[PDB]
Order: sequence, then C-alpha cells, then structure tokens
Amino acid sequence: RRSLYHTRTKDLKDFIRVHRLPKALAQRMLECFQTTWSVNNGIDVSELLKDFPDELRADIAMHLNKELLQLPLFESASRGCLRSLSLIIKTSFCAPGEFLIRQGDALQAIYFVCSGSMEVLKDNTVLAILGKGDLIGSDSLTKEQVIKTNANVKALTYCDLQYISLKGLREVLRLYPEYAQKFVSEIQHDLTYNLR
Amino acid sequence: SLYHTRTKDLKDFIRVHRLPKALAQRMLECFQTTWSVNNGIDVSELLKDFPDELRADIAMHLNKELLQLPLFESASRGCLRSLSLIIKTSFCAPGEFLIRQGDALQAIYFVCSGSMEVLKDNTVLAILGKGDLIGSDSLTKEQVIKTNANVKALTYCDLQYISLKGLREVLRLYPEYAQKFVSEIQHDLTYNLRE
Repeated sequence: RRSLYHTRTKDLKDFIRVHRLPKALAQRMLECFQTTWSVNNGIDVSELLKDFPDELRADIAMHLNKELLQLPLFESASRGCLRSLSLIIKTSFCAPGEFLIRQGDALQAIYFVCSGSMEVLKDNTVLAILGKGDLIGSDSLTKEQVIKTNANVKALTYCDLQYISLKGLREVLRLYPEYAQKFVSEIQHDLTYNLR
Repeated sequence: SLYHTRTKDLKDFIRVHRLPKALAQRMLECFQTTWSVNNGIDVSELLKDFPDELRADIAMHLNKELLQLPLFESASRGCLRSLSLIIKTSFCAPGEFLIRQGDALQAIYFVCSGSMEVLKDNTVLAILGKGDLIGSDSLTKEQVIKTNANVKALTYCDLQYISLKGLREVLRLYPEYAQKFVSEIQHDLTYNLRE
C-alpha cells in the first residue's frame, strides 16, 4: 500500500515481533527476504470491494481511470467488464535494483508500467528495455495452468506499476467470454514482452 | 485485527483515488456493515520461499494452540512445521462477524479466547469459547462450502485460523495423515458449518 516491498517488510517485522523471535533469527529472516524478494511473489491478492452492492461498485468504478485499461487491448470490452477489471487493478512502486519477476518463477499477474524503466534479463543478458506504456506477461493467460517465466524483470529507475492477478483476470474473463475471445486474439498486439 | 488493517487498506484506497467525501462515507459504512473476518482473511505466505533450514528454525519457536488439538496427534514433524508456518491469527471485537450465513468457508478457526455466538437466522445454536474448532467436514473434497449459520464475536476474541487453500496444499504432501485427518476431525470439530 505504496510499495509492496515496504508493506511486506513491515508484515515480516510484525510476525517477528509478535513471536518474540531472537535478533539473529530475525536478521537471517530479513536477510533472506530481500535476497529472495520479488514483487510477483508478494502481490496483493485481496479484493476488498468484492462484497459491495453493485450500485456502490459502479459509483466507485466511475471515478477510476486506470492507465492499464486504456490499451487498445480493451477497446472492445463492455462497460460492466471494464468496471470489474478496474476494481481489481492494484499498484506498487518499484526501486532501482528491485525485481518484478525472477526467472523461472510462476507468473502471477500481468503488469503495466505507468512510469519507470525496466530491463529484461535472461540469465545475464538484456533482451529488452521497457518503459511507460509497456505490458508484461504471457500469451496463454486463460489456460489455465502454470506459466514459468523465461526471464527476470528488474526496475532500472523508480517504477510505478499496475497489475491484475491472473486469478482475478480469469474470473472476470469467464464472465465476459465473447470479450475474452478478443482478449486472447488481440493480446499479441500490446504484449510488449512475453514470458511464457 | 484484520478489520482495522482492512479498514486502513480501504481508507488508503479512498485517499489515493481522490474519492469524494460522500462516496468515501458510503464506502466506509458499507464496510462495517458487510464485514466478516472469513471474507477478509490474511492469505499471503511470507515464509513460502525461505530455505528449509531457516523455515525449521522459525517453526521451532512457534507453539500454536490450534495444533495441540488431539486431531494432530498423528501428524509428522514436516506436516506440523508446515501447518504451523501458515497459521494466522485475528483478534475480534464484540459484535464483529467471523462468518455470515451463505458465504463460502475460507478457513478453519480456532478459539484461543473469548465467547462467540452461533446464530442461524435468528436463533442462537451455541455459544462457543476457548478450545472450540469451527469448520466443516469434507474440507478436502474440495470445491465450495456455503456456510449454514452466522458466527459473531460476543466478548473480545482471539482466533487462530488456517485457510482451506493452504491446508489443502499441506495435506496433499502428507497423504497418510490426510486420511487420518479426515477421519479424526469430527472428534474435535465443535461446530459444523456445512449445510
């Protein structure tokens, strides 16, 4: 709720505190945490608007204008489909050096860059540089099995990202299936990079 | 307390999207009115990607009341270490809902302390307290369990819980124990939320 990393860091620090865990264990834990941290593995899968009446949901949605949903990719989506997608889009800041996605891991969401620049790295080799407007994920998002990511994604500068968890994206797509048909078709056009 | 944490999430959401005070107000009111711990459980697994050695150290410092149940008499250390690492806790305020009738069970709950009401429609069926396990029976099936009653906090309460999802993942790796778990749960299950 600002940057995912700071929020996650603070959750860990409470966990460590509420169980009066020793300093050497807590250090090892925090050491391991930022050594293993990546946004993709820390994403916020909550959905706090889920239990609101549809009128309240519409009034809320009406006030949002998510950059992500402005892609050509969403030109064909119905008003209701877009309102639901807009209610489950989240954000996270990302600092230089920070990992969005570590190679080999499961893809958990699609990511959109508001601002910032980022590098794609298979092993040790830039394969792409992304920036404002770029889309990140896979081709086969409805499968719905698992998607091992073929490269790492790190922030070069300070980034602000938008995302939708895949679980959240598929529940919504199941609901607007004629549109889903065009998600799958038109995705290649905006998919700035494919991690399948 | 998930309620307060979740409330903060929501106020952040309001603040960041520069939402009108009137709409903000409707949002907050409908939050306390449709709130239930079950529908807002902590589902993050912060320790999931830690080395097995570091995970076994953290687990040794835990001693969850929830796992002391006779229901886990026969579980292995690997099973108990994992069970323990995914146990969450929430403190409840009086009148606060744990579950609402009709919603899908998301977790199983243990009562470290407090008195709770079980109320199907408008009748009290039980008042629960220290040591009561709230759940369902075919917790493994598994699809969706729509709960049969409401549960609300009466005094201040302190719950431990395990999400059905994380619990199904551990039981998959401990199949013999899974079998015994399913047999032995009826023994410790205080109230059954199935329909």
